[PDB]
Formats: sequence, structure tokens, C-alpha cells
Amino acid sequence: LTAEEKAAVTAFWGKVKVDEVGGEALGRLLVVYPWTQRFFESFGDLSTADAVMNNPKVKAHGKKVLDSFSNGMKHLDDLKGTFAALSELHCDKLHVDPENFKLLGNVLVVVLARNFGKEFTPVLQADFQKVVAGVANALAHRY
Amino acid sequence: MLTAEEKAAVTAFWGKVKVDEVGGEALGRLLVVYPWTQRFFESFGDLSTADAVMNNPKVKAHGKKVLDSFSNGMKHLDDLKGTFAALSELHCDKLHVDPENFKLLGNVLVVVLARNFGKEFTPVLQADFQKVVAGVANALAHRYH
Amino acid sequence: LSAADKGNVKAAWGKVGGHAAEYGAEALERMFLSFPTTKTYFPHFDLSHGSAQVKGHGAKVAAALTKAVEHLDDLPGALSELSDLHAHKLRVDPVNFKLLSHSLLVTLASHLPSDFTPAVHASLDKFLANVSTVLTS
Amino acid sequence: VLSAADKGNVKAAWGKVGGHAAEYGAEALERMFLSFPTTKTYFPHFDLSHGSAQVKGHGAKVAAALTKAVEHLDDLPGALSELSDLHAHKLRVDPVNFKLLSHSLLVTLASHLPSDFTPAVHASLDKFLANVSTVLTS
Ligand code: HEM
Ligand code: HEM
Ligand code: HEM
Ligand code: HEM
Repeated sequence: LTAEEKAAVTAFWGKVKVDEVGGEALGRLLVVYPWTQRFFESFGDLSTADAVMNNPKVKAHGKKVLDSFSNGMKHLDDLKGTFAALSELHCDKLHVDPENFKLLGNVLVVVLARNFGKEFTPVLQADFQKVVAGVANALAHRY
Repeated sequence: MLTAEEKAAVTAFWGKVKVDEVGGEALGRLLVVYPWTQRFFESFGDLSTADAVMNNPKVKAHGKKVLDSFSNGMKHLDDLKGTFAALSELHCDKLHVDPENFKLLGNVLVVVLARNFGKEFTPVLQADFQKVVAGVANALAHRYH
Repeated sequence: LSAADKGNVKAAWGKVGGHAAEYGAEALERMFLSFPTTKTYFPHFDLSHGSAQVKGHGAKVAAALTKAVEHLDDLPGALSELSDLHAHKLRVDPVNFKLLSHSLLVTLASHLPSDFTPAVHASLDKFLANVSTVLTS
Repeated sequence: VLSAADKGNVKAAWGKVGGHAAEYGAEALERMFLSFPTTKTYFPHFDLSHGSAQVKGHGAKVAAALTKAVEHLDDLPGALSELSDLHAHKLRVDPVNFKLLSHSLLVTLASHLPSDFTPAVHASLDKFLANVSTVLTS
């Protein structure tokens, strides 16, 4: 990202309720791309969209996922370093296919769009696309 | 990537490869199997049929050059990023080829090696070549990141 | 698409109502800004915000999606001319359909936040993937 | 959804496979597991080393399913309904892994059928395996 784009995403991120947004994003991933539920057997009831969205473990996990995005947002020129440990975990221990990192990033962007309306402009969304591409790339690096 | 011993084994196999034959075949199969890739080759003349594609002299000549770049990569397996930096600029900044296609051509090359080498292209050797073509595709895509 | 997915798609497209052309243009703009590789398909356009060409093209895209929504049981037939154009003439890379589809979901979520439930999102995703499959066959 | 031309090429190529289909299925799995280790995590109950009888036997099952598909190209959703449920609902197989097995199958077929694996046949087989994959992930 350029300095201007970094400033724009930094400013926007300050407005984001990460607990709410993260839970929505993770829940939507599990609903829209149901094979991803393979990785969350221990989370209990994922039987329906409503069960997924209201599942306390989904909401709690989603918050933690978005906390890692918050860390990335402070290190946009060193996402590789920032996500190195999580790359090891997701790639070497969990064996998540890296395509799914792109899918979760894109779901997050849809969620931001849903939650922010006209504030989530084409330009701001394009900046966030650069962010989520960077995060997905960093997470895939151990492949 | 690869250990020195593993590099010796892939180098030995690669020594057998006829780049004119294999390169032309790989590029032609990309254009036949994944026909959207023809978007980038309008200047190559007749791509109207599978036979036209495979027998097109420009496709064969270009494929040889593609395989020469794989041969260069095979000599610099610990610095694919640097080796493919100029080609990354060409494919990403100038042509805007979607990087998914770099993976597709690498996998076509693996299929072509299998077709041409049969029994000799073992599962073990193929797996090391999968690492090589992934590395080449990643290096070529670097200008998008 | 399943009958439930078809229900969600028709209901969502109903909520879009008279805004479909506007949302088509916005989706294109979001695609071009987010995914600059896609701009090389439209070197003949002015791609600046609010351009007449993007507005007009967005209306065409929306009209094709409306046609799809009205012919969910026969997309191959209904979109035959558009499939030939995209796959044979234009040689559009299949990846780019994913990028436009995502751009359309972002647009719909932006404008229909109450209606864009997780289930509706899933159904619209499958719809756009089905349209994309037809246009790349 | 295959074209007539693709159906013809698939039936002809699979005919040439003949009584080696199980062998090729087993080799394709072996190549998938070696080249794409993420796929191994779907088979915790298997020994995945070269020559495993479990990989051999599973290859025969996969071959039987592909043969059934070749014999029912006009109704893959129907013919593969049990396998679709198993892979999509029970096993939750990531769609990407179907690409990885499909590639592994093409490598295997190219190795064994070098005269028959023409560019056109390669293209048809690619579309066949993509169509099977779509059905099994629906
Ligand atoms: C942008 C992409 C992603 C980010 C930033 C991310 C981040 C995280 C973080 C930060 C954790 C650790 C939470 C903690 O502190 O305990 C985690 C755990 C995990 N992630 Fe992800 N993740 C991503 C994508 C995915 C995807 C796509 C999947 C699977 C489809 C996945 C599956 C998991 C699993 C299974 C765990 C461990 C859950 C458990 O402990 O039971 N992640 N992820
Ligand atoms: C691993 C993947 C690839 C490698 C190693 C590779 C390599 C090369 C090389 C070495 C050249 C320059 C040849 C010369 O000396 O003139 C080249 C040019 C080119 N490549 Fe690739 N390439 C790859 C993938 C692709 C793909 C997927 C496409 C399109 C779908 C593509 C399209 C082109 C085009 C359009 C040119 C220029 C042709 C011209 O001169 O008009 N390449 N590539
Ligand atoms: C849901 C997916 C899509 C739909 C419904 C769609 C619809 C349309 C329609 C209705 C037209 C006009 C046809 C005509 O004038 O007869 C068109 C033209 C075109 N589309 Fe698409 N399209 C889609 C995806 C794409 C993608 C992904 C690209 C490239 C990134 C693309 C590039 C083009 C181009 C280059 C034209 C011709 C432009 C021109 O006439 O000036 N389309 N599309
Ligand atoms: C062309 C694609 C595929 C075909 C035709 C196919 C076919 C089969 C068949 C026939 C069975 C046995 C079902 C039974 O015993 O009732 C099966 C089981 C299975 N498949 Fe696949 N499969 C395909 C792709 C995949 C992929 C991509 C994966 C994962 C990477 C996978 C993982 C499994 C697993 C884990 C089982 C169960 C194993 C067991 O019970 O021992 N399959 N498949």
C-alpha cells in the first residue's frame, strides 16, 4: 500500500468493532464455504446458519482472527514476518489449503461492506483488498 | 529449494529433457487445454484448432524459449525470485497475466514430462518437480505482491 | 441451483429493484479498482469514476443478471450468446469471473445490509458462480 | 455437462485404460499424497507409504467410480449421488483437493498412455475430471 492508502485503512480500522465483525466474518465463512467447518469440529453446533452465527465459540474465535488482522494493519510492509508463526500453524499443523485464506479475507471485505454502507467506498474497499491479499500471501508463505 | 542431493537428482533428470520438443508441447497444450490463454497470443497466427495450435511454428519457438527459462531456473533453484525478476515484470506489469495461469503452465509441463518419460518420471521425482514449478510460478507472480 | 437458493436469489434481486443498473456499474468500478488486472479487458473505456461507458456497461451486466434470475432453470440456453462472446471471442480468464462476482457481492452487501443474510450471501455466491460457469463453458 | 466431442474422447481414453484402471487410480492417489502432502490428512486411518494395500484398494474404488461416471456422462449427479454426499457432507473435502487429484490422474494417464494422451484427449479428460469434481462437491 502507498502511505496514503495505509492512512486510509488505518483510519477506517479505528472505527471497526472487531469482536462483532470478526464473529460475522468467521460465521459467514463457515456458512458460505461449508467445507471450512471440517477445521472447527470442536466448536459444537454448526448445523444451521443461525447456529453458526450465534455459536459463542465462533464469535470468540472470530474476535481472535480479527486481532491478528489488527496486528497486520500495523505492519503492512512486513506482513510476512507478522504472520510467520500463524503461517506455520495453519500450513504445517492444520493443513488448511491456502485458497481459503483468500476466501476469509474476501468475506471480511463483504462484512465490512455490509456494516459500513456508503462509508466503505470503492477506493477504501480496494485498499482493503490489497490488505487481505497481503495477509493471505503471508499466511501461505510456509507453503 | 531442495537439498544439494535432491538438486543432483532433478538435475540428472532435467539433463534428458529436449526443450524444443517439450517446450512446444507444453505451451501448445496450455493453449488447447486452457483456451482463454490464447488471449495473449493473437499475433502467433493460426490457433483456430488443436492441430493448428500444436503445429504452429511460433508456438513451438516460443515454447522452446519458455523451457530455456525453466532450464535457467534449474541452475538457480535457491534464487528463483532473482532469476525470474525480469520475466515477472513482463508477465505482471506489462501483460497482466493472472498468476493462476503460471501454476497451470507449470502443471502442464509436469504432465508433458510424464507423457514423454513414462516410467522414469517416478512419483518421487514428480513431487520434487512440483516443488520446482511451484517455485517458478511464485517467483513469476512476485511483482503482484 | 437448489429451489431454496433460487428463492433467495429471486427475493434478493427483488430487493435490488430499480437499482440493478446502478449496482452493476458500481460492481464494475469496484472490480477495476480492487483488481487492476481486469482493466486490461476495457482499454477502450474511460474507467474514471462515473464514466458514461462504465455506467452503460454496468447496465448491460445487470440486465444479463436479471435475465439469469428470470431463467434459473436454463442458464446455458438463456446466456448462450453471452457465453460465446466471453469464452470464444473475448477469451476471458475464468479467474476474472470470481473477481466480478466478489465485487457484485460487496456491492449488494453494501446496499442491502438487512437483506444480505448469511444464507442469502451463500445463495448469491452460488448463483454468480453458476452464471460464471455458464459464461466460461 | 460434457460436449459430445468430450464424451467421445473420454469413453475412448477410458476404454484404452481398460483393465489397468485400478492400478492407475492407486498411482494417482500415491502421486497426490507425495506431491500435495496436505491431502494426506484426509486418510489418518491409512498407511500412505509406497505399496500400501490401503492405497491400492482405494485406487480400485476410485477407478470403479470413474468407470461408473464414464458409463453415465448424461447423469453424473444421479450416478454419483452417494459419493457426492460422502465427499461434500460427511468428509467436507475442500474443493481444491479435487483439482490436486485430477492433476495427479492426468499425470498418471499421460505416463501410461503416451500415444493416446493427445492434446485433445488431455483437454477432454481435464473437463471430465472437473465435471466429476463439481458433482462430488455439490
Ligand atoms: C486471513 C486468514 C486467517 C487468519 C488471519 C487467521 C488467524 C487465526 C488466528 C489468529 C488463530 C489463533 C487464534 C488464537 O489466538 O487462539 C487461528 C486459529 C485457527 N484458524 Fe485461522 N486464520 C485465518 C484463516 C483460516 C482459515 C481459512 C481456516 C480454515 C478454513 C482457519 C482455521 C483455523 C483453525 C482451525 C484454528 C485453530 C482453532 C482451534 O484452536 O480449535 N483459519 N487463525
Ligand atoms: C511458469 C510460467 C511461465 C514461464 C516460465 C514463462 C516464460 C516466458 C518467457 C521465457 C518469455 C519470453 C520468451 C522470449 O524470450 O521471447 C515469455 C513471454 C510471454 N509469456 Fe510467458 N511464461 C509463463 C507463463 C505464461 C502464461 C501463463 C501466459 C499466458 C497465459 C504467458 C504469456 C506470455 C506472453 C504473451 C509472452 C510474450 C509473447 C510475445 O512475445 O508476444 N506466459 N514467457
Ligand atoms: C457475471 C459475469 C458477467 C456478466 C453477466 C457479463 C455480462 C456482459 C454483457 C451483458 C456484455 C455485453 C454483451 C453485448 O454487447 O452483446 C458483456 C461484454 C463484455 N464483458 Fe462481460 N460479463 C461478465 C463477466 C465479465 C468478466 C469477468 C470480464 C472481464 C474481466 C468481462 C469482460 C467483458 C468485455 C471485455 C465485454 C465487451 C465490452 C464491450 O462491448 O465494449 N465480462 N459482458
Ligand atoms: C475424482 C474424484 C474422486 C473420486 C471419484 C472419489 C471416489 C471415492 C470412492 C469411490 C470412495 C469410497 C466410498 C465408499 O467406500 O463408500 C471414496 C472415499 C473417500 N474419498 Fe474420494 N474420490 C474423489 C476425490 C477425493 C478427494 C479429492 C479426497 C481428498 C483429498 C477424497 C477423500 C476420500 C476419503 C477420505 C474417503 C473415505 C476413505 C475411507 O473410508 O477409507 N476423495 N472416494
